[PDB]
Amino acid sequence: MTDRYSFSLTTFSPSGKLGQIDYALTAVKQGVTSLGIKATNGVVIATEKKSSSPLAMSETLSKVSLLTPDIGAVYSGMGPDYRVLVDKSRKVAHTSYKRIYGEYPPTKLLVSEVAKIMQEATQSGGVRPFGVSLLIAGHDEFNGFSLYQVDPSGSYFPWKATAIGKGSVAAKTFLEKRWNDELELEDAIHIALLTLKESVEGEFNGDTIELAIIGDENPDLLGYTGIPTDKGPRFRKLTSQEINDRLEAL
Amino acid sequence: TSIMAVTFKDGVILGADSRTTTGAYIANRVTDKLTRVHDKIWCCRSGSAADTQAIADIVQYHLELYTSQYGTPSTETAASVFKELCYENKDNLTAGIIVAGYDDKNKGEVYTIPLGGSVHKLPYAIAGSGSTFIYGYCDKNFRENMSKEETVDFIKHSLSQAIKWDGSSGGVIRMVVLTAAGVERLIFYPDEYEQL
Amino acid sequence: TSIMAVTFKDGVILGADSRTTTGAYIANRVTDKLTRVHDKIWCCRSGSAADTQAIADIVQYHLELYTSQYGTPSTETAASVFKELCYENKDNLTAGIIVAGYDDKNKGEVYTIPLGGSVHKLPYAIAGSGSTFIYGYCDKNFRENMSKEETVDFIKHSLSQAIKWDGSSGGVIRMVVLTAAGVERLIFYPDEYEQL
Amino acid sequence: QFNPYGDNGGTILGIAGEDFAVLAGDTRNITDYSINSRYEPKVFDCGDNIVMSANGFAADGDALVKRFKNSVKWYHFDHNDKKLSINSAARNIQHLLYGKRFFPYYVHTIIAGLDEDGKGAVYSFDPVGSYEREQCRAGGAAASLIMPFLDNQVNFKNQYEPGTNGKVKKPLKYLSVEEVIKLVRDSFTSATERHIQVGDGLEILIVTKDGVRKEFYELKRD
Amino acid sequence: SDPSSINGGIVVAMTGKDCVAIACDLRLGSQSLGVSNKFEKIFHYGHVFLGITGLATDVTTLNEMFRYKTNLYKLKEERAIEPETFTQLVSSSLYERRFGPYFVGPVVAGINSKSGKPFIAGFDLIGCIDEAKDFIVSGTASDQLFGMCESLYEPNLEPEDLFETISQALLNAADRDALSGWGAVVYIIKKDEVVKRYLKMRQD
Amino acid sequence: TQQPIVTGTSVISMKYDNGVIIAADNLGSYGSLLRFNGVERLIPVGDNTVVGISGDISDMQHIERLLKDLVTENAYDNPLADAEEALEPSYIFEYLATVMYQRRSKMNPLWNAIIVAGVQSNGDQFLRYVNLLGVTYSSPTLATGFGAHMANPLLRKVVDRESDIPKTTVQVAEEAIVNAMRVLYYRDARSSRNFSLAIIDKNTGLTFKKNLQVENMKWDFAKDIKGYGTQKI
Amino acid sequence: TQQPIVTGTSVISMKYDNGVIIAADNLGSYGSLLRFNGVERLIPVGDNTVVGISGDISDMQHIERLLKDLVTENAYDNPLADAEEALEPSYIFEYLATVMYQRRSKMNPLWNAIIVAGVQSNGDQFLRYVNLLGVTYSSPTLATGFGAHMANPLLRKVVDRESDIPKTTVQVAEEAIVNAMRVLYYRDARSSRNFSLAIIDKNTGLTFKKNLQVENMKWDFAKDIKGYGTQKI
Amino acid sequence: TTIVGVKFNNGVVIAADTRSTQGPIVADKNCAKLHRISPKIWCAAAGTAADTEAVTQLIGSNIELHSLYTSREPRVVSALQMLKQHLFKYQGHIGAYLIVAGVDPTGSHLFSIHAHGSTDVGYYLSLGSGSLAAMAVLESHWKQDLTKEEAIKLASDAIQAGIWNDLGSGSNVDVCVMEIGKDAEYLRNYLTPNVREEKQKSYKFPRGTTAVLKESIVNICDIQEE
Ligand SMILES: *C[C@@](C)(O)[C@](*)(O)[C@H](Cc1ccccc1)NC(=O)[C@H](Cc1ccc(OC)cc1)NC(=O)[C@H](C)NC(=O)CN1CCOCC1
Ligand SMILES: *C[C@@](C)(O)[C@](*)(O)[C@H](Cc1ccccc1)NC(=O)[C@H](Cc1ccc(OC)cc1)NC(=O)[C@H](C)NC(=O)CN1CCOCC1
Ligand SMILES: *C[C@@](C)(O)[C@](*)(O)[C@H](Cc1ccccc1)NC(=O)[C@H](Cc1ccc(OC)cc1)NC(=O)[C@H](C)NC(=O)CN1CCOCC1
Ligand SMILES: [Mg+2]
Ligand SMILES: [Mg+2]
Ligand SMILES: [Mg+2]
Ligand SMILES: [Mg+2]
Repeated sequence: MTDRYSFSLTTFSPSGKLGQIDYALTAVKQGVTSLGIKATNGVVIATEKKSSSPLAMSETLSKVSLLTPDIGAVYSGMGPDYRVLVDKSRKVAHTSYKRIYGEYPPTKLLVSEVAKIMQEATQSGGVRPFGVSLLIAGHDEFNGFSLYQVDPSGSYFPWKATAIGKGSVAAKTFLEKRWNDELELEDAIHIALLTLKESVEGEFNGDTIELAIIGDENPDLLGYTGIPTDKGPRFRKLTSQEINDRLEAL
Repeated sequence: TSIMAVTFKDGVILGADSRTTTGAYIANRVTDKLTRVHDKIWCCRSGSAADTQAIADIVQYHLELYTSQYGTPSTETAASVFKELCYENKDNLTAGIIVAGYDDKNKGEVYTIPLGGSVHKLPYAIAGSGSTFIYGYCDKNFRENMSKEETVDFIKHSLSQAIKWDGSSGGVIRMVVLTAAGVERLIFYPDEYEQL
Repeated sequence: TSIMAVTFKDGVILGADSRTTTGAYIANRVTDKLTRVHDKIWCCRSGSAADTQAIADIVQYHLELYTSQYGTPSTETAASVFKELCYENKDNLTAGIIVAGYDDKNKGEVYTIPLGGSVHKLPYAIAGSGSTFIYGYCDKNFRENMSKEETVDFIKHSLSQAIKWDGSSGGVIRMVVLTAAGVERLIFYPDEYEQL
Repeated sequence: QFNPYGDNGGTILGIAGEDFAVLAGDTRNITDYSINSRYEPKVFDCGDNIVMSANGFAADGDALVKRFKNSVKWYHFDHNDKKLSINSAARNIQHLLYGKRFFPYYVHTIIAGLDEDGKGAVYSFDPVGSYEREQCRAGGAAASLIMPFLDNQVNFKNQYEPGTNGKVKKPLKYLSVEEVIKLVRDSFTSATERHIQVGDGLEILIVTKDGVRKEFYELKRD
Repeated sequence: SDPSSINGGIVVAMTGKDCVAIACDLRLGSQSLGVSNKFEKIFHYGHVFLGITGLATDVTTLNEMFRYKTNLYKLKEERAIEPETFTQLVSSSLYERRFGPYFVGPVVAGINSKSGKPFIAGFDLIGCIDEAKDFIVSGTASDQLFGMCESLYEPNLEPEDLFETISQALLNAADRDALSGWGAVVYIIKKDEVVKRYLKMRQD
Repeated sequence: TQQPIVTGTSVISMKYDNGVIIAADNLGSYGSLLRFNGVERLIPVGDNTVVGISGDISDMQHIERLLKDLVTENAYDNPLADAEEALEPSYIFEYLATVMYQRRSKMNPLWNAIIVAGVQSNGDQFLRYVNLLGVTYSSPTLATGFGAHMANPLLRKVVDRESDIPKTTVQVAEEAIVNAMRVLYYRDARSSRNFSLAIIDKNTGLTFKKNLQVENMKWDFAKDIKGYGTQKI
Repeated sequence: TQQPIVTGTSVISMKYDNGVIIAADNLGSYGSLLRFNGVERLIPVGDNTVVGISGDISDMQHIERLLKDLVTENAYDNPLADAEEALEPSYIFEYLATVMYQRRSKMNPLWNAIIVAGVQSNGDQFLRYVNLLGVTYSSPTLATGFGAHMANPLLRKVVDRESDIPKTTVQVAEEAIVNAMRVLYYRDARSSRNFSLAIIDKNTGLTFKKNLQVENMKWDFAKDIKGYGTQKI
Repeated sequence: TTIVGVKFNNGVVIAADTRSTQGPIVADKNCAKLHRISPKIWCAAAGTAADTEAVTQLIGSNIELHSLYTSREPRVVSALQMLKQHLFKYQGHIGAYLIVAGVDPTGSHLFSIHAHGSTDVGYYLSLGSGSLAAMAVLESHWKQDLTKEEAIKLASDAIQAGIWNDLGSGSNVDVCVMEIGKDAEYLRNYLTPNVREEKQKSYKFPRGTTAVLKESIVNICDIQEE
């Protein structure tokens, strides 16, 4: 009844490869396409809701997750691994930051903490790496808007725009042509919707697409009034209706 | 101790248990806690045995001297003399005394003098460690103008219960009946009062 | 506090006053001291409000987990879980708890768990600061196999007297009736119970 | 155990000018966190152009004042209606207080009036009768808040003449009665803000050669 | 025995117009014995100023602790900690020693470098924040400082006026306290210059 | 030095336009035991003064006798004992204050808090407090014990300062007093429902009301309160 | 470290020619309150041992459960559990003595005094005492609490030394025990009239008598005793 | 401190004074004793100031994480359960006395909790040194079926009784209103009945009044280039 696996399951092979990390990245390649695009006044992150049965209520499976009121994440790869990472990322944002400084962490630092957790799964005893790549979009007062990719190794990189999963090579190329440093958020949403149609086989509507933004403060989503300096979450999940409205001018 | 005095139609009755304790040891199981300070003025004693004796002996002396000079003292007067002693020596005494007496004018009267040396005129009174357990019982079952046989039963049932629940009370139940007829001493043994 | 639980022909009834004290200040005058630990297992709480809550919450948790695994727990089982907590943590707790429940097999049962964490199965039980004043009354007036209306009256009269004499008891009298019929919550206001 | 002392709060303040003196006190009386009264006077005309306050435990304060008033009455009877000078009052009050050296009057006492040259006088006492003449004193609960302000604004402590590097002190001046009442009113407003036992009202007794005058001002009631 | 009055000392901070001031005395003693005349109680981490009164070993220890924490903050965040954030960090750090506390009265002062807003805060020894618009006081002459500040202070003072006001508050409070004084320092803080002045005061 | 044994709780009082009102419940507690249920703690002296007493009842009964003897002694060789040389509230108060402070100064206090309410010769309202320490004070409202904490806030909403006294009628003042007594019955664990109330008016004299009860009590909301938190039934 | 709350008073016992007798009243006191009136403090273990327990009742109930579990555990993988490998009085005692001393050594005693009475396999009488300190001793008579002061002197008049045991019958021993229980009811303020008695005989086995009462009490001389000294009537 | 909670028709209202004390000295004249646990769960705090701030911040943090984990809006009974278990564990040494209130999918709620971990339910509650002054007002003026406007009035009146009659309480009245179906409205300094009067005099000193021994420029910047 004891955990006797106190040795690494990820090790270097003669060629210098860390096989389990490579194999984790292969699981990420098999995963559904997700992407993120940074605009001047916002960030958009998006993915396909590949439903497993049509009897499934795909509304109940949230691929795009709030981590803090100004930070959001989406993934490609193994969904269960993502779900527990989201739980831990939310928690570490409180324990390692908000409970110390009284404010939510900046994006790069929360990314840094998630990266750490993923690196530990790559070296600690008796575990495999996480089989996901994350795209984390966020805003903070001194850095502005940002977009980060996090891989199974624990490595993270900041992006102007990118994509991960199945059709990422094609989607990255599509984004190289359309991205410029003067994009307004609506233009980034429009590009995100165009890029994502290439990677989707079947139905393409607000019920099969999950899309969220980091944009302006939403005081109507806060839940209370009376504190001037609390202006609301910058994270907003677009509704089915809001997505469909933007698909008619497409 | 469990002590009570109850006024009724023809006068007043005093009742007491007979237990004296020395910690958990029963020093005397047939104690007489009802003591005469005048022909028809009696008191029930609770608290320190030494203190209440010393007080009662002084009161008996004061009232015998009152009698020689001014005639028969009232029950209120007897209570006033107990109070003076208990109040002025409150730092040094542990005495809870009930004073009961019969005049022809005032009929039966009951005064209770608790620890601090305040006086309280009442239709009936209860005191001693065992009295806590019968406040409910006595309040529910007391009426004014009871008969002698009713009052004897009220006290017998009340002290029965005090004795049942209080380890510092026990033995026999003694009573003193005070009417125009005179002074009647009653006793009730455990085999009568326990089975009630 | 004044609390009691009384078994009768059709089941068991729990009763309590509604006063919570903070020294001489009444923090809550409409307190609910009767708490459900299972559908037909209830308890009366006396002593520390924090301690008895913490205990009752743990017991409720233990019995909900018992239910999931082994079906409906007996009243004896519920009392055993209270006892374990009270006994093992006797140095750190001030809790006097009465446990009452209804089975179809065992009918109404009452267990009392005083300060030390001993258990005592009884036909009826009383506890809390105010219970001292009604030992005499309750012993004289309790019979087995009373009707529901008789038991409601016995408790109403008993807690009436506890409330009258104890400053730490007061407010409304709450009762919980536990029979095969189900669970009935009763309340009795001062203007009814004082004039008894 | 019985504790024969209590603390009734409040604060008092004496300032002396050239030809006047003031003695001020708040009118609040407290025990623990309760207000007993919003207007219970604490500063008294004692006769012979002497004002007195004994702040702290109000029962001891009232007893002391009562005894000094009586002292003045008997001074008249025994010395042919002679006026009790402020220096003589001070010494008499020392003997009243030191009489209870081993069961003290729990108060801080201030008296004010005019000396025998017509100059303003403030004398100030500890609970067992040590005393000093001063230009300036606060006593009671908010004394620690008020005294340093008075050191600064009455005796010009730590103030230098501008541009003298730091080698010429601000020179001492007597203050006018109007300037003193301003410092008193500000002193008490400041103390009321920060001390829970100070508030409700301010009563100032002003002593000149013409006698004893009173002024009253509201203070915050929270 | 009482750790908050073994060593002595005071700190006061005030806001003016587009400026803050923070001042302290220089004494360190062992009860009646004055030991050092140079024991400063004000430290800075970038542009955020921290005054600490109370037990001197804890004053030193907390300075070293906040130097440590703000150095790491700066490395990870790539910017200097602001006063509002540092105030929260002081509070967190004091409260984590809730049942074995540092015997101190910290005071934060500074100007938010983004918003330009002057900021002061005070704390009790277990981290309760007192964020005041006017002034903050701490130490053995805190009663005396409260009295001086409450009467002398007025809002929107210019740096060179605020200097006179805070210095007179400190000097006169210190003179009515046996365990405070022996020198004083006053920092006047504007958005991008900070003047530090040692006051001439009575040496008893 | 002693400790109080049998005790009385709050005495509450206020001034109104033409007089003073004072009230106190009829209980003598013995620790947590509500021992004696017919104790009068308002004691009239002449037809112009009522002394309301809280704290130790044995010491109250001593004070009662001091006052009774004061009336007897004031009548001696005094043909104006029922007129210009009758006892005043201020005379009775100063006597009690003198005694209280003497007794505290010998470390043997009378363990009481006392309010002397009345009307002087000239029609002035008198209301002053004294306790076991000899501390004395006056105010438009006065209350002892729990009364200080709960009655004063209510009574001060009616008479908050000296200028409010002529604006306050005997009907308004009595209603405030009667309401305050209900609040104390709700909230003071050593209080009772039964109480006495006395009005000393400059026109109508002394009215002394015995056997009042607290009435019109809100208990009805109690039936909706269940458990201490999560318990629904 | 604690303090005992609900308590049981004396347990008394003696040896006679063929066995042992032990008795204890049925009371659970709560200080001076005689709170619980049907408490069994004699606890049989098998058909050869009775453990009599005084002191804290919550700790008694814990010991009761330890003994019940000891019987269960001795039956495990033991085909001779009802014969040669049945629990003996000496085994039960040593177990309890071990526990009592361990508990006192951790400063958390079981607040009890215990007498283990029984008959061994070979017919030997067993009678031994242990308490909260782990102190143990044996004697022809043993008693706890008040029993030590009042019962032992009476029981020792019957069995004063080892050589008196074969001379003492079960009738004589039971009479001495029953008399001792009356004396304790006369004189111990935390005793009751109702008690239980158990005899463990080498021939007739375990006899357990419940609901005994103290009877044939002399109270009659009480009517002649008047006052405390000089009072004649 | 004086803190109160009052239940009304469609919600609950809580109020507090704004004084904090250190001995007999007023440390802060305008503290915020209304602590947000979640957007619609607020509590009023009395007792040891640091303890009340720490306990509400911790439970608020854990309530936020629980709300995210469950995809549900937080309930008042969860805030209450976490507060009671935390406070009970520390055996009264964490001296927080809180009135806990809010709205959630189950309805509107009002609780009190003591430092030792006991909780109460009520239609009206008060805590702190001014709780007796406040409870006198609540016991005299409360009725069932109160409107929002009547409840704000009653709650602020109850705080005012504390402000005027209790030396532990003063300055201003803060309110938070939690109504079913609506955002919680936090009314910071709802009443301001204690503004300090104009001072008689300005104490602004002549420049140069204070004697200086030394000056210097303090380097606040990073290490410079070139
Ligand atoms: C309930 C009971 C039985 O205690 C009742 O109050 C008794 C009244 C009584 C007894 C005999 C004659 C008349 C009246 N009281 C006693 O039995 C007292 C109990 C008691 C002892 C001591 C104190 O001290 C404040 C109060 C009550 N028993 C005695 O007084 C016995 C004879 N003496 C002692 O126990 C010796 N005491 C012990 C305590 O220190 C003083 C000396
Ligand atoms: C008779 C009465 C009213 O006391 C009865 O036993 C109450 C039972 C009750 C109350 C509310 C809900 C459920 C059950 N008990 C109380 O009202 C208790 C009395 C009590 C306090 C403390 C101790 O400590 C050993 C025992 C009994 N009241 C409280 O617990 C109140 C809410 N809390 C306090 O008074 C704070 N205490 C003070 C003492 O130190 C611990 C913290
Ligand atoms: C009316 C009052 C002032 O008591 C009310 O309860 C305040 C509530 C409050 C809540 C949140 C923020 C600010 C204020 N409480 C205070 O102001 C407390 C009062 C208090 C002092 C001391 C103790 O001691 C057991 C309890 C309550 N004030 C403080 O907590 C101040 C800021 N700090 C200290 O006094 C130092 N502390 C005291 C407790 O022990 C640790 C050191
Ligand atoms: Mg009651
Ligand atoms: Mg004030
Ligand atoms: Mg100095
Ligand atoms: Mg010096």
